[PDB]
Amino acid sequence: RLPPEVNRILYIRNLPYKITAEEMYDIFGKYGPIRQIRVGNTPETRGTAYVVYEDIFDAKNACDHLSGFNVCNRYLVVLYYNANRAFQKMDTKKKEEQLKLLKEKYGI
Amino acid sequence: DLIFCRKQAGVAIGRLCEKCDGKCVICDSYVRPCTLVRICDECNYGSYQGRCVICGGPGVSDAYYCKECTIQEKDRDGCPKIVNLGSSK
Amino acid sequence: QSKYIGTGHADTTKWEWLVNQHRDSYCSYMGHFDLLNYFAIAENESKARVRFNLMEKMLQPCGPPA
Amino acid sequence: DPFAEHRPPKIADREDEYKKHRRTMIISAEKAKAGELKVVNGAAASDQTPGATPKKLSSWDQAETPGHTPSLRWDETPGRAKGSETPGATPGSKIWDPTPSERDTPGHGSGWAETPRTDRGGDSIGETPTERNRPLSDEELDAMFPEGYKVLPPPAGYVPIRTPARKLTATPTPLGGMTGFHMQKSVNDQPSGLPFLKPDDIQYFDKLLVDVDESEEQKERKIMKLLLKIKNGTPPMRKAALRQITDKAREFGAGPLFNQILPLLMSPTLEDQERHLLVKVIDRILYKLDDLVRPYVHKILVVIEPLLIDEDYYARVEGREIISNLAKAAGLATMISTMRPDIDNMDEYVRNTTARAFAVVASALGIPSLLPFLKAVCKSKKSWQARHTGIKIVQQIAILMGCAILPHLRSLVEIIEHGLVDEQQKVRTISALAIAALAEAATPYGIESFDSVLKPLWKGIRQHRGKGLAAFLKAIGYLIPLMDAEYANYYTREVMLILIREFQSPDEEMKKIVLKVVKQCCGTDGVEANYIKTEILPPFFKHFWQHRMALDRRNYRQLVDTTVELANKVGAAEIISRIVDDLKDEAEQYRKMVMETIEKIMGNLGAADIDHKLEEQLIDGILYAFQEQTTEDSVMLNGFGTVVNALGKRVKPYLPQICGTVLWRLNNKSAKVRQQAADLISRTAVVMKTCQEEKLMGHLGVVLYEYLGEEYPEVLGSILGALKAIVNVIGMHKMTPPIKDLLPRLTPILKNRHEKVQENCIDLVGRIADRGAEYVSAREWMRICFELLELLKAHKKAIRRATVNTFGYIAKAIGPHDVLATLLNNLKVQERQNRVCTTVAIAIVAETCSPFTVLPALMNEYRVPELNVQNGVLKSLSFLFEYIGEMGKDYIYAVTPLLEDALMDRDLVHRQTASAVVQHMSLGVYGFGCEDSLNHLLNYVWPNVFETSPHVIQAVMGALEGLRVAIGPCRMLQYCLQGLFHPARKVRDVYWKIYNSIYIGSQDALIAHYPRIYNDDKNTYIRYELDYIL
RNA sequence: CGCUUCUCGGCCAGUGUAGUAUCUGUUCUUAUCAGUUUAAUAUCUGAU
RNA sequence: UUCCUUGAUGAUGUCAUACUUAUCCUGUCCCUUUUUUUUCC
Repeated sequence: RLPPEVNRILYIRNLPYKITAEEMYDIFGKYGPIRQIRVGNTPETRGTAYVVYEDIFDAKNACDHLSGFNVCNRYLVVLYYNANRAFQKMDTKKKEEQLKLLKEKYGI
Repeated sequence: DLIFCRKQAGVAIGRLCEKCDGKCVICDSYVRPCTLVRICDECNYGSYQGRCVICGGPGVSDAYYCKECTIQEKDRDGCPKIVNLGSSK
Repeated sequence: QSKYIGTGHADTTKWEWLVNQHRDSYCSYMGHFDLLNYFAIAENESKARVRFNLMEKMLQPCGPPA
Repeated sequence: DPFAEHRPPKIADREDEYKKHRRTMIISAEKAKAGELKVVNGAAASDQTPGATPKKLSSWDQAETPGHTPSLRWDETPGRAKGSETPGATPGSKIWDPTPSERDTPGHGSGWAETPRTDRGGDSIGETPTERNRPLSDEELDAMFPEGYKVLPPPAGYVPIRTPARKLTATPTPLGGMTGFHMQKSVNDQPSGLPFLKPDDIQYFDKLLVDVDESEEQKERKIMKLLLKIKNGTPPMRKAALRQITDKAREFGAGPLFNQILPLLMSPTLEDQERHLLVKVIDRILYKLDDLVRPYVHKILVVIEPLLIDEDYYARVEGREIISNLAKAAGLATMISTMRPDIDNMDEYVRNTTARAFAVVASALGIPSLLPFLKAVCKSKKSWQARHTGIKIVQQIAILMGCAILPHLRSLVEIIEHGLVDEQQKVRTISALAIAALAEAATPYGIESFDSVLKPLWKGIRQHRGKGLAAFLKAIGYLIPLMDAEYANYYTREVMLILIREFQSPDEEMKKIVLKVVKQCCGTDGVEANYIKTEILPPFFKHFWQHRMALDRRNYRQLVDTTVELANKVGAAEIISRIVDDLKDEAEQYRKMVMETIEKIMGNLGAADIDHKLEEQLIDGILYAFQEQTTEDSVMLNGFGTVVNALGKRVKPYLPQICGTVLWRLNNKSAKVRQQAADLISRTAVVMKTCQEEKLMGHLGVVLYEYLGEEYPEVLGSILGALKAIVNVIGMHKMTPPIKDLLPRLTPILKNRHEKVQENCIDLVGRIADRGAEYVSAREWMRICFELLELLKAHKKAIRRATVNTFGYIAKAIGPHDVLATLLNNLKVQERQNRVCTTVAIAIVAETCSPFTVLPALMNEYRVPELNVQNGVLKSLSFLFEYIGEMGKDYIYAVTPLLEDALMDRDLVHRQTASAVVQHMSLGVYGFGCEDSLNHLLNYVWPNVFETSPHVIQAVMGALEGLRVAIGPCRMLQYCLQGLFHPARKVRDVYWKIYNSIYIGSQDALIAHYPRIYNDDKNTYIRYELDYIL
């Protein structure tokens, strides 16, 4: 019962440049536990933020009600974040240690 | 994107569709048909049996060359079976 | 054009252009029966020794490159 | 939603569940033996990779011949660093013992991935003995987000409530709340912007929500949103922006680009068009960048390869085009070293596609380049999945390269045999399948190359159950045509059994197969007629001819074919006899099928066989079908036409019933069906004639004549058509609506705007104004002229085509001066009008009475100051000489001075078009002796040589080529000497391009015309021969 | 309904692919040398 | 023996308008058909 494209990430915009993690964490806090957040602190990305939850259906409830929701005088653009794309700045890796670990304790 | 195959010139008579029908192939023209078209069955085979030497439809006739391209002797170069520079199908 | 020999380009060296026209001179001389016979008469040999000689001089003419 | 209605008829998804992983894709000499123990050792150190080692040793069998290129290919596959080390050490041990007688990283990441899936799947294997939602790490999170974001904390009390959130998501999901509004100098207009941004796309073009300058790279990214002007906006924007990016190729470099496309060519919401365009950008920049794309290549295919698997054909052909352009564009060893690891990738999809990739890259770089690689793969002993792939590869190679596979056939096969015996099934399956495809390109040939294949195959045939079984057939069937009908004889006789027993399966893969087989088995010269008549037919018509089949597409065709060939053998009446009775079965597609089948058969075999009674059943049928047509379709119509034209005067008793229906239908039934019956007349004209049923010709002539007042276009069109074909049978002076009535009756129609009308009309008018043409008093004609003239607004070619040819026909009827004077009316002030086809009138006209008349009018009319009509007259000469040929030996003089003026500038166009005149003249005159002048003109031509303007140049190339044949080389070459070595580049560029064009033709002539050239120190440039004097 | 007489009226702003041409606006003639570059310039690349 | 105004380019700009290819405006669907072999006198 869900469209496949939407993901635990949301792109979130129309923010002020004063605005508070306190406000943020609270408001978004409704739908579910926050995996974490990012805020564009940079010359371009000042004004926008990413939000990610421990579940999608969390976020679903989010983009549902928070759609066009208000803060200050602004309306927040509320979008399911794309993915893939430019990440590979971070190389795939970090297996070896870990998968040896599951290899070890559980022996499995 | 659209250019010749120029594979070797066999004995296979050329085949043209409705659309292309009048055209002397390289001079693009209707003028003075005289002499006849040959292409490689490599170019011309199977689903290409009687296929257009241009568009990919069934051949209803046989391209004749102009005289213009004749005295400039171009008809004797590699077989003018146009390949889209994707595959030929 | 490229796979058709004797093609030039603007980087064409003196030497190459001339060696070209040498060779082509030759496949003409093998070609045109008479012209050949002409040579044969002048410098006295066989027709053959002519053609043979020529087909020696084919790769060389002018001598080594630069 | 309604917007979801009219927006969905914009675009649409098209795709299966299966193809939707796409969303999941995240972006990017016995000591030769014991030697193999060595090589294996050292590389294994530098674990376990197989087909590498095999691409290495796979250079053995050319023995003595292996070289540097080993370092090339291997150089990419391993890190080009270790490369030198190894292949150097090898070349040493090889020469000696010859006497004395990121990539690696990447694969590491793969073996990672599946080791992981093993850990989890096993965790629910012992957990079941006990996805996208999988939790995340901060190392992982930073990589996914681009650069340039802070993570936060609001508070450990804040993030504590967050930690409390879930537990308090159920907890405070069940607790108190509701929300209350209260009844009671704004600002902040958000900038959402520059042609337009869909809502979703914000995510990409977000940085065009900022408005700044002074940032440098970021000014290149922020300038590359020129895309959006590609993706959305107006057509002209798309155009201009598009070039602006093309010439900016070299500059920004691939890296930034593909960084900024592949998101979009990945866009979950992408269109059709937007897709296709963004492909266009990928090709176009790939005409440029070559060495550049290397690091991006895989990072391209990942998007593209899905293109291969598309419902849209034109999609595919684009895809292939660019995968070549890439693969050839990049290097071979690039392509390989790139694309191993997708072979063993868990998903069958990515394999599948990965093959078709290798198919394409192979069409690019030739098989034999790539063989030792493949041949390595199919001998990979790690796992089969590869081999399943590598074999597939063989196939799609087969399909693509097709008829050209021929030479390496033997090698390819020599790969694939080692499959058929395999323990795993699929590998058998696919394998054989390939053999099939091969043979289907090997038609007919290379039989014994397949040779060593058979004897398993035949045996395999026996023992099988299932899809594989019929596959092996798919092969054998495509073999048999390749055998000797004595050997083929035997082997055939074995198969036709299993074929029998197998008609009946429910499998459709099956029925396709066994079907196409019969085409071949009993599709043979060396097979006996009766035998088919007995064993096969009755089954055949039984199980196959059924309504399952024809509803599907392919099966429809393949069927028709097959049945046809059983006709080509056992005769006609046999088949047709059994399927006649089904024209009267209700459902269409079925009927359509029987109908076309018959049509062909009496196409090939001829009517002559058919008996009588059966025939009554035909025509009764072919009406009964024809009377009920869901759409109007060519099928029943043609199928009929052929029926009649085959039956010839056997047909005659049947007319009255025909033409009876022809009329009855013709009327009513409201107009949609009308055009059909009309055509029906169109095609059966000839039959109504020779039999001499004239009362019929009274009927048709006149009653059609009435409809010509019909207002629907799509009737009137077919109506005229009928008239035309009616004219081609009964001559003019016997026409029952005698032309005087008719031809004017047509005349006013020519406004009709709608297509099919303008076509059949001008066609008709043409025939009649050609043939009779006396019947109609001149005045009427000149009305026709002044009506034709604007038929030259036709979007279409064919209309203008016959249009012109008519213009001529009447121009004959009357006489020239006027009709060109009238054509001469088109003017330079407009343009689109009298664009050229009019000129073509001036030409054809100028033939059809002695042009020797017309020139002075024309020439003089180049005086007029209006520029574009000037150039018009120039082309007039162009087509003019092209159409006259020899005759030019006269009026040449007339034009020559004019060519001098026009050829001297006003503007380019003068020089372009005029020069073309020089061409067609220069050919036409050939070798009658008028050169002198043509030499003269050559001058005023010559300087034009230099320009970038593509039309001007390819024009000039036209000129000098022709002029060569007219003047001869020697003169030409005497313009082209000085140019060759001229210091500058610019000139040498060209004078070379010319001298080539001179050179290829008439190379044989030249020899004479190379001048003497003084011999230097190291060399002799004087050809001493010619000076031998007797 | 037919015939006769009288009165009135009628007719002889299409679309798509490739490509060139031509105006105007804006910036530079401005310090030396070293490399790239050009037919030669120009242009581009460094430091006082 | 004691003296005027001027021409021109090149480069960078998404302004403007003419125009060129018998281009283009209808052809066109056909081997994408992919799965851990598994259709019973």
